[PDB]
Amino acid sequence: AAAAAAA
Amino acid sequence: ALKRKIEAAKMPKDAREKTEAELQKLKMMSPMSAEATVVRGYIDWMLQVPWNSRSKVKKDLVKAQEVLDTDHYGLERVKDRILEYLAVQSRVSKIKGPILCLVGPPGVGKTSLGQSIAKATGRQYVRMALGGVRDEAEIRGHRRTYIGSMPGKLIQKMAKVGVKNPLFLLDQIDKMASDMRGDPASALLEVLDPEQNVAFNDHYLEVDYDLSDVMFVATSNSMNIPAPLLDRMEVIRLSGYTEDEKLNIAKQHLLPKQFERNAIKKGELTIDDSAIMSIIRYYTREAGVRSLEREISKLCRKAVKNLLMDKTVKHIEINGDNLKDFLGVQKVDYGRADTENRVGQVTGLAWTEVGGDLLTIETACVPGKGKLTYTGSLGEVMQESIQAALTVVRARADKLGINPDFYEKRDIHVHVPEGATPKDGPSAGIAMCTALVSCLTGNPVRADVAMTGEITLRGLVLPIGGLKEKLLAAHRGGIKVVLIPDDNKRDLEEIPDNVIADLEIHPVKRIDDVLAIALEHPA
Amino acid sequence: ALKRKIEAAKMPKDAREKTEAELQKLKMMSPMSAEATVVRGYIDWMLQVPWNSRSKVKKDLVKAQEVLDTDHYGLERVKDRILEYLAVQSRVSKIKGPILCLVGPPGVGKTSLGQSIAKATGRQYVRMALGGVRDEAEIRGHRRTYIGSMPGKLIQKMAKVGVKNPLFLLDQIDKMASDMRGDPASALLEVLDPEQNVAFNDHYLEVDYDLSDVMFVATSNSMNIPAPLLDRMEVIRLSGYTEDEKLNIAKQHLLPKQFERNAIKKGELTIDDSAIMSIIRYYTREAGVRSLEREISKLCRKAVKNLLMDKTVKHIEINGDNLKDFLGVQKVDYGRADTENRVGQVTGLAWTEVGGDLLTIETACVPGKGKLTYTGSLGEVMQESIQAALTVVRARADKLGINPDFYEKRDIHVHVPEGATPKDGPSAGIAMCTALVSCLTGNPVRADVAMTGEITLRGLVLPIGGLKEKLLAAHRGGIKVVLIPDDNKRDLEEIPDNVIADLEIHPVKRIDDVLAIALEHPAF
Ligand SMILES: Nc1ncnc2c1ncn2[C@@H]1O[C@H](COP(=O)(O)OP(=O)(O)OP(=O)(O)O)[C@@H](O)[C@H]1O
Ligand SMILES: Nc1ncnc2c1ncn2[C@@H]1O[C@H](COP(=O)(O)OP(=O)(O)OP(=O)(O)O)[C@@H](O)[C@H]1O
Ligand SMILES: [Mg+2]
Ligand SMILES: [Mg+2]
Repeated sequence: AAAAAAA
Repeated sequence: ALKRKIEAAKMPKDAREKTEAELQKLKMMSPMSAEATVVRGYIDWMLQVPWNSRSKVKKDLVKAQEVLDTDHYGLERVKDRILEYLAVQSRVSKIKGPILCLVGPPGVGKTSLGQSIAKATGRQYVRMALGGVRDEAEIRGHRRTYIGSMPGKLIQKMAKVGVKNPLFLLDQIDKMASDMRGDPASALLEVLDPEQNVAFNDHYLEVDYDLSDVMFVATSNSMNIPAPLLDRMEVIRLSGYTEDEKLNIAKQHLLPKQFERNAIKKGELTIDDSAIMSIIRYYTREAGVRSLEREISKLCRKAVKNLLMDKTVKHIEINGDNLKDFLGVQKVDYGRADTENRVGQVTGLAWTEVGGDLLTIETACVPGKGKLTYTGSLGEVMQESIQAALTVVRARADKLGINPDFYEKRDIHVHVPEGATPKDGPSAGIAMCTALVSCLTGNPVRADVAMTGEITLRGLVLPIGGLKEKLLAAHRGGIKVVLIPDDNKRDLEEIPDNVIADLEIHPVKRIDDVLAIALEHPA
Repeated sequence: ALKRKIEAAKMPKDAREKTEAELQKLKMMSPMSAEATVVRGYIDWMLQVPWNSRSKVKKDLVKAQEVLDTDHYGLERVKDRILEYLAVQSRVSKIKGPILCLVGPPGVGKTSLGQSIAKATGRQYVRMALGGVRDEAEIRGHRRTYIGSMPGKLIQKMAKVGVKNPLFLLDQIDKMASDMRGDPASALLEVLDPEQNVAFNDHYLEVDYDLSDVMFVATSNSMNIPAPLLDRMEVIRLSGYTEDEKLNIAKQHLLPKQFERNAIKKGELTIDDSAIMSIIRYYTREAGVRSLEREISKLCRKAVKNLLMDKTVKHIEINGDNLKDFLGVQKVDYGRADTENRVGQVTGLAWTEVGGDLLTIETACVPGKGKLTYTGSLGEVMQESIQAALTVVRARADKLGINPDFYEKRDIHVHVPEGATPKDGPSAGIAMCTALVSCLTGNPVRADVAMTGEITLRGLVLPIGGLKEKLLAAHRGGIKVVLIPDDNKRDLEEIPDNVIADLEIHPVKRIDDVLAIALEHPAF
């Protein structure tokens, strides 16, 4: 599980 | 596998070091992982973008003018600009590439002119529409942190076209959004900067990319562009078309392609100059040619169904009398001169972006208490112009033979009879003065005289703008003698020859020259 | 491995501690795992940041003055700023990096100047374009929890340059996208803060990084920078160019550049100073010099096509008389003095951002019933200036020879001739008072006198703004005597010697001096 920043 | 693509598509120094450092970073990753996908996305986005591929720009000027005259008619200044680009490019291996802003009314052919330029120079053609575009990330993109990120649409189109010498056509650069929420017009301030295109740093591909050879041609309808952007572009003003060159565009370009779009053979339909000039005079009222080719296309499809539904008449001949049989009732009517010399009315020359038009100005001076009413949807500069004109008449009323207490005894009503149309500008001011003098003396203004110019309280005539369409409007209207200001004589250098030959043009310097010429009796 | 690189990079204390702690945390993980890519990429960013590598800043002031005068002309105050920096830098090392903001109209040489300083100080040039930037992560990055995390374009450009003494040029501070969804202009409040840059905390690096010796030069067109950010910057206002400055810029820097970009040989084209000055007077109406090099580039380019398509001539001289044959018809024009002394007409001085210009101020005083009318698209402060002028005339109606009942017996029209252009300002109040003292007395106003000033009801003349472009507008016309306010004498030290030697500049205190000088027959 890895976080990922979306716009 | 990838490093032969990096060495194959050979880069400059910083792009190669960044891309090889990126691959060396990829070598210590698992293949099916998210950071591996971000790195592979940055790598193949760095591989799709052209770094050295160009196009052989043409060198023959005569064949280039043959292509430019093949696609469009007129437009001599932009064709001069393209041939001069091809001359300097014929001498120099690599120059900066022009940044052009074509500004004009709709339908004058500045979007198709770009594809004409890209065909006539050998450069590849890329179009990007900026109409209503509000997101600045269409130009620069987003960082590769974000999911589904990618470069700006400029870099995407450069990567699509494959060369570093395209022609970008920036459509509707003035209809871009500009507020706090979105401003791509200040994002274009880097990519249209004529000195800093050698390092265009966008947000996805954070290397510097060279855009100092892309030809930028922007199309807009108005000067409503921010002043930093206007200063970075070379403005070419495409004015409206006259009657003769609408006739030549129709004969040489619009009729053969609308014959080609409708399968009309050479011996089925014939349209002469009477029908074309009748469409120009009585149906269009435009500055472009787009409703003109809509009327021509209407004639062609009505000719097609009249050749299918009848099938015993096999040649349709359209001319000046049977347009109403096809097109119907005349939509518009141009202004015409008057036939008798009448007290109180003059004919100024008005100019809008549709073109020039005659401007009837009338005055009634009934006995009253000095009331000053001004009707006709006037502006505020126009009403200040009538006040200045009335002050010139009032300070000169002893010489003119006018009872000097008319400001107490008589009520003056200046009216411009179009009514619903708003009208503003000082260019009618001389005309206003002439009308007032007529309506204070019973000395009628001769109807073959038009005039234009700004008035001052000293009595002098100041320069005005846009003589060409005003003189074309006076020539269309049947005027035989106009009155322009003195310091607009230079603009007479760019008037066509039949207009100069027909119009008796008198430059004036002050007001009693105008009252000497434009009135029937001596003042 | 990495410890010879971490040891080889002589870091400060806490960056070395966190870097080595991430190293011994890195040497206990599986190298093909994702945490090894996070920590490995973090160390690979920590090694690229220039923690102590510097660039040797120059020391000779004469040679640096020759570089700044080599690349640009005339911008004296910014060159003084750079020489003061190289002097104080020449005395001691590790100074605080100067934070500057260049404020001017387009084309005055703000962005192109920021590379010349990078050659004059010996620094390394680096440029960030802040026009339309809305994302704060371009300045402060993201944390390394996310997938592709990068430390922002500041640390990326420091790592790309490789020294801790660069010259960041920040283009268009005033064009940054300020919104509730995106405001990076307030993220710069830590970036350029003259006593907090020694600990700039980045969201990716997490360690305080020193930005105190980075030289920050920013460029903007206005003052619409947010006041928390505008206060941190030493603001230099690059004013517009004059005609002699555009002449010398056009002939020392623009003609060799546009000959070189068009490959003009030696005896192939000759544009003299009269054609350049005719471009300045008659074709261009800007404050910068970018449309000027458009017209120069059009002259060189048309020369190239004419020589390539004629093949008989091999030299084109454009001497200002045949400039019409190349550029087309004369676009604009400037105002000139009148040649005859007239009654209800004075010469006002106006100023705009492209330069100065002459105003004509016309009055007509007809026998009427006291109606006052003012035309010419005037603002409200100018109308109040006419009303103040009328109050000065009505207060002094006896000792000027005016019949004191003219407020009921005379209608007064005040008109400024270009009615299409809007005009507003307190200045030209003594001009309108002079044009009202005339045409009530029949005294003609002498045509070789321009004037400017703000009037009070006591008769005083108050200071105005921008004497330089107004005295250049009066010198460009046929004006010989200029009446300035008294307290604007402090501006006359920044006027060239041509304008001072040619114009007869009178400073005035009260309106009796103005009426004494600027009337053919003495008023009193
Ligand atoms: N001089 C000309 N010769 C031939 N065709 C022309 C000419 N001027 C305009 N046209 C025609 O007019 C049509 C409209 O032109 P175009 O759409 O290229 O620009 P535009 O309408 O001015 O752009 P916009 O719609 O943004 O104002 C084109 O199909 C073109 O063929
Ligand atoms: N004083 C000067 N001497 C020589 N050249 C100049 C001078 N001022 C401006 N220029 C020229 O103007 C061109 C562009 O200038 P620059 O881009 O620096 O303007 P700017 O002030 O940044 O405009 P903007 O603020 O609109 O971006 C440069 O190529 C430069 O050669
Ligand atoms: Mg279009
Ligand atoms: Mg700039």
